[PDB]
Amino acid sequence: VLSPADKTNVKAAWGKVGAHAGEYGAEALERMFLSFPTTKTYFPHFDLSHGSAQVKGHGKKVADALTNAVAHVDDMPNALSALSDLHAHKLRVDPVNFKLLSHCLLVTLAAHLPAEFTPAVHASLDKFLASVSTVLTSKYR
Amino acid sequence: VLSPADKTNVKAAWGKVGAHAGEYGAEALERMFLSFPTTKTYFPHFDLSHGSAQVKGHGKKVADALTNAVAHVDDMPNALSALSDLHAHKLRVDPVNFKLLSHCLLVTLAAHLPAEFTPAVHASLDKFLASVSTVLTSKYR
Amino acid sequence: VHLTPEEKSAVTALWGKVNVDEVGGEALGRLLVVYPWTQRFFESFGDLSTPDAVMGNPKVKAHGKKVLGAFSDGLAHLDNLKGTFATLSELHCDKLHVDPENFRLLGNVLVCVLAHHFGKEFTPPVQAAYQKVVAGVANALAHKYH
Amino acid sequence: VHLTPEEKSAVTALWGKVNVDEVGGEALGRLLVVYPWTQRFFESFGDLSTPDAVMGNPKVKAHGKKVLGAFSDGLAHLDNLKGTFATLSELHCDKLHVDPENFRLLGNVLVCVLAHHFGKEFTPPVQAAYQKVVAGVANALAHKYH
Ligand code: HEM
Ligand code: HEM
Ligand code: HEM
Ligand code: HEM
Repeated sequence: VLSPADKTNVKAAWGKVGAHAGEYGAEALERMFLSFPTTKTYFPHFDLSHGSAQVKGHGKKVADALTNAVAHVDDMPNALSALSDLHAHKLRVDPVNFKLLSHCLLVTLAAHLPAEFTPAVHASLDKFLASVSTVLTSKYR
Repeated sequence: VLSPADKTNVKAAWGKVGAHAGEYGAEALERMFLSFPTTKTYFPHFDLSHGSAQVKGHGKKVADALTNAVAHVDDMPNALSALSDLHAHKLRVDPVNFKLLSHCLLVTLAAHLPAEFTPAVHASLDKFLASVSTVLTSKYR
Repeated sequence: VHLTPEEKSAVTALWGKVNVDEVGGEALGRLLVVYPWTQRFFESFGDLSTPDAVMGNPKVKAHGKKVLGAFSDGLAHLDNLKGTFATLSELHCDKLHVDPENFRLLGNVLVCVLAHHFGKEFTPPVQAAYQKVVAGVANALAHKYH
Repeated sequence: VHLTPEEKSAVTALWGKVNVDEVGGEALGRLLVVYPWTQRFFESFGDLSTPDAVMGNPKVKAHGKKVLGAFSDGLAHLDNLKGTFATLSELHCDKLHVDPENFRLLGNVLVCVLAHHFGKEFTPPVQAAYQKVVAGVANALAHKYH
C-alpha cells in the first residue's frame, strides 16, 4: 500500500524519466535476461541479443505501461486489467520474476538518475513496483 | 487483488466462524507458535502455553479484525489503518510471519469447516489473507 | 530433519491413514488452483481451466500419486532427504527451473489437505511435526540451488 | 560461485573504486529505509525515524563498514563461501533468526548502491557478475537454514 508521499515521489521520479522511458525499459529487460537467465524462458522466440530491436520495442511497451500505472496510481487494478489478464491468466508468470524485473528497473534508474535516486525515492519506487507486480500477478475478473 | 468471486467466497466461508471466532483465532496462533517458534519473539511477555487464556483473548482480537476486514474488503487500507500502524510502524513485524499465520489460519479453517474448504474457497481465502497481510505490513499514512 | 521419536511416531501413524491414490492429487490439484502460475509447468496435462477441471483431471491425479510417493520416500528416510531427493532436485532445479518458493507452497498445501481430511486429529503438535517434514523435503528438493 | 575470467576482472575493477568507509553504510541504511521491518534488528542503534536520520546515523555507518568487509572477504573466497561465512551464518540464523529473504534484499540494495555510484560503468554484464556474488553470499549466510 502506497502512502500519499509515496505517490508524489513516484510521480516526480517517473516524470524525470520522461522521454527516456523506452530506453530504460529496454535496459531493465536486458539486465534481467543477463542477470537472471531463467527469465528468458518467458521469451522463447525473442531475439534477446544485445541491441535487439525486439527487446527495445518491448522495453518501450513496459515503460509505457508503467507511465499508465503512475497516471492511475489510485486505481491501478482498473487501469491495468488487460495487462493483469495477460500476465496472470495467459502467461502465468511466476511472481518471483516480477521481483527480478522490479530490481532491474531500480538498478537502471539508479544508474541513469543518481541525483534523483535518494533513499526516500528508492523506497517509494520499490513499493510502487511491488504494487504493480501484485496487480499483474492477480486474477481479479 | 480480489475477484468478485473471491469476495463472495470469503464472505460466505468466514461468515461460518461466528461465535467460534476466539476459538479459531486462538487455535491458529497456537499452531503458529508451535510450528514456527521464531514467531514467539514478538510476544515476549505473553503466556503462550497450551490453553492460555491470554492466547484465547488474543485469538478473539485477530478473528474480529478479520471480520472487520471482510466488512470493508473493497477499502481495507482505510479500515485497517490502526492495525497497520501497530504491526508495521510500531512492532516492525517481518512480512514472512504473516505468511506463517495465514497458513495456520487456513489449516484451522480446513480442520473445522470441511464442507466449506473447497479448492476454490481455499484459493480465495489465501488471496484474502495475503491482501490483509500486505495492508498490515505497509506504512501508508 | 530430526524428529523426536514421539514426533516420528505421530507423523508415521497419520501417514498410514493417508489415501495413496487420492491425497497427492488433491494436494497437486490445490497447488494448481490456489497458485495458478504453477499451471505453466503442466501444459501437457490437458484441461486446467477451472477448479473442477483441475481436481478431476486424470493426469493431475496420476502425477499427484508420484508426488505423494516422494513424500512417502522422505518419511522412510528422514536422515537422508538430500540423498533421497537428489535426482528430483536435479530435475526440478536444473531442468525445470521451478522457483524454490513453490516447493514450500506445495508442502503447505499438503498440510492443509491433511488438516482437511483428519479434522481434530490434526492437532497443533501433529502439524508442527509435519511442518518439519515438509520443510525438510522442500530444502532437499532445492538442494541444487544451494 | 564461479566467475568467468572476464567477470572476475570486471568485478575486481569496480570494487577497487568502492569507498569502503561509506558504501556499506549506504547499503545498510537504504535497507532500513526501503524495508522498514529490518529496523527491528537494530533497536540499539538510536534514531532511525527518518531517511535522513538513518543515513546519517553513526552506528549505521560503522556497522555498514563491517558488512562491506564481509562482502570484500567473500570476493576473495568465492569457491568457499559456505566455509568463510559459517560463523556469520550461525550468528544471523541461529542467534538472530533473521529471515533469509532479508539477505537477498541487502545484496540487491548493495547492487543498487553500486549502480548509483558508478552509472555507465555498472553495465548489464557487470551487474550479472555481481548478482552471482551477492546470491552466493546470501546463500552462504542462509546455510544454517538449509
Ligand atoms: C513491471 C512489471 C511488468 C510490466 C509493466 C509489463 C508490461 C508488459 C506489456 C506492456 C506487455 C505488452 C502486452 C501487449 O502489448 O500485448 C507485456 C508482455 C509480456 N510480458 Fe510483461 N510486464 C511486466 C513484468 C513481466 C515479467 C516479470 C515477465 C516474465 C519474466 C513478463 C513476461 C511477459 C511476456 C512473455 C510478454 C509477451 C511477450 C510476447 O509478445 O511474446 N512480464 N508486458
Ligand atoms: C491476519 C494477520 C493479523 C491480524 C488480523 C492481526 C490482528 C491483530 C490485532 C487485532 C491485534 C490487537 C490490536 C490492539 O490491541 O489494538 C494485534 C496485536 C499484535 N499482533 Fe497481530 N495480527 C496479524 C498478524 C500478526 C503477526 C504475523 C504477528 C507476529 C508474528 C503479529 C504480532 C502482533 C503483536 C506482537 C501484537 C501485540 C501484542 C501485545 O503486546 O499486546 N500479528 N494483531
Ligand atoms: C515440493 C515437493 C515436490 C515433490 C515431492 C515433487 C515430486 C515430483 C516427482 C516424484 C516427479 C516425477 C519425477 C519423475 O517422473 O521422474 C515430479 C515431476 C515434476 N514436477 Fe514435482 N515435486 C514437488 C514440487 C513441484 C512443484 C512446486 C512444481 C511446479 C510448480 C513441480 C513441477 C514438476 C513437473 C513439471 C514435473 C514433470 C511433469 C511431467 O512429467 O511432465 N514440482 N515431481
Ligand atoms: C546479506 C548480507 C549480510 C552480511 C554480509 C552481514 C554481515 C554482518 C557482519 C560482518 C556482522 C558483524 C558480526 C560480528 O560483529 O561478529 C553482522 C552483524 C549483524 N547483522 Fe548482518 N549481514 C548481512 C545481512 C543481515 C541482515 C539482512 C540483517 C537484518 C536485520 C542483519 C542483522 C544483523 C545484526 C542485528 C547484527 C548484529 C548487530 C549488533 O552488533 O547489534 N544482517 N552482520
